[PDB]
Amino acid sequence: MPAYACQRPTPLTHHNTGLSEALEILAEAAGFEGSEGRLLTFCRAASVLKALPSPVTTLSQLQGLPHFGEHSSRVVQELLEHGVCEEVERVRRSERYQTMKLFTQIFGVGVKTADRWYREGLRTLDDLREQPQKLTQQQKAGLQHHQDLSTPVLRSDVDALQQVVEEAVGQALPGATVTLTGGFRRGKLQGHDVDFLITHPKEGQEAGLLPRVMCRLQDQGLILYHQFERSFCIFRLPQPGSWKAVRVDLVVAPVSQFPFALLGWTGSKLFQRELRRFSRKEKGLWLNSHGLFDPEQKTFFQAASEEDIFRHLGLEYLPPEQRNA
DNA sequence: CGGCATACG
DNA sequence: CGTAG
DNA sequence: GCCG
Ligand SMILES: Nc1nc2c(ncn2[C@H]2C[C@H](O)[C@@H](COP(=O)(O)OP(=O)(O)OP(=O)(O)O)O2)c(=O)[nH]1
Ligand SMILES: [Mn+2]
Ligand SMILES: [Mn+2]
Ligand SMILES: [Mn+2]
Ligand SMILES: [Mn+2]
Ligand SMILES: [Mn+2]
Ligand SMILES: [Mn+2]
Ligand SMILES: [Mn+2]
Ligand code: NA
Repeated sequence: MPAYACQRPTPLTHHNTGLSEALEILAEAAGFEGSEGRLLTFCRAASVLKALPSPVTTLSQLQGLPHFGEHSSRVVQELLEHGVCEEVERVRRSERYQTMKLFTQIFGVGVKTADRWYREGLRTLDDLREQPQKLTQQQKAGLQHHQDLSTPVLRSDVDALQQVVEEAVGQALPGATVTLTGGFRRGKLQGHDVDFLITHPKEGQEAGLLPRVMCRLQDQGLILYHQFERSFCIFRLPQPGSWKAVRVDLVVAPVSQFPFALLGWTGSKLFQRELRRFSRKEKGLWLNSHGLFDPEQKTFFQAASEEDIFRHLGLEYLPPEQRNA
């Protein structure tokens, strides 16, 4: 088992779901306390289990697996022996964890804001609604739409949103294309938003595109909230005899950068952090969603495909459905 | 021990 | 500060 | 919390 998640296939469904979910609770709790190092180890340990070919049934099977030390091994041991890990259950039921999860789920609220509200004594969404003056416009939108934004986005929703984004993109710039990214590109059947990447085959023609797309979507009455090359939107999506709010992210890249943007925006988040970590620490190359830079020669790699990028980095190619780290 | 992704709004 | 994978 |  290789140490970086970008070195191994990780499918969306696997054979250690319960174990991975438990470790991810501890990772999330570490993030709420600002312990990014511990968050990463617990996330990486969970991801290792997702990549295994069969269920872990005995502690012996963890020996030699990367990212499994005393703490993560004890969590697995308790789940194997008793079906529950006391530390995990204590986190789950804790007021701090439950409130930080609720608050950070709000669009416009991060860990730092959630923590400050927690320390002020705030605990519920109605607590926040009862002091609306200390909210940003983004937070007000996130709070107004929070219930709809809690409802899973389904594949049927994705198909409908793609067609309306394409219509607006087509009037904004004939020939521009729309690619589904994020978790749906990795094969998820549900999600909490929809991610799209927009480009044009003629380098430079994409300049100024996103404002034109947004204006057109807004004139069609489809935009409940928006704030350039990245737009974090709330879209009005039709439903039987009504509609629901859906988070949509729209991103534009020039065609020269499209493979890097497609790779970055297809995720998973952990996969991309691991891929960038591998690039820098193992290969001496700096990777982002615009390109791949050699800081010794002072040059950018050209890529025409995701396959090119994996080759540049000396990694076997993984299709999106195997990037579910 | 230091490091832990790397951006844009 | 928020957001993104 | 774990790795190198
Ligand atoms: N309002 C609300 N937001 C939720 C709820 N559950 C999760 N979220 C939000 C918090 C996270 O920012 C986000 C996670 O969404 P997904 O699991 O679809 O993944 P995400 O789109 O971040 O990445 P992905 O595109 O799959 O790589 O959803 C919920 O019950 N209510
Ligand atoms: Mn410990
Ligand atoms: Mn025991
Ligand atoms: Mn997404
Ligand atoms: Mn998104
Ligand atoms: Mn850019
Ligand atoms: Mn996300
Ligand atoms: Mn520590
Ligand atoms: Na949030």
